[PDB]
Amino acid sequence: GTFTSDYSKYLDSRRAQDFXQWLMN
Repeated sequence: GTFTSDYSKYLDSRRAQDFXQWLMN
């Protein structure tokens, strides 16, 4: 299956959001 690979992409998405949020604040 692709669960772990897809979860890694989700972790990238969280990091992108955390970076976004930090830049704004």
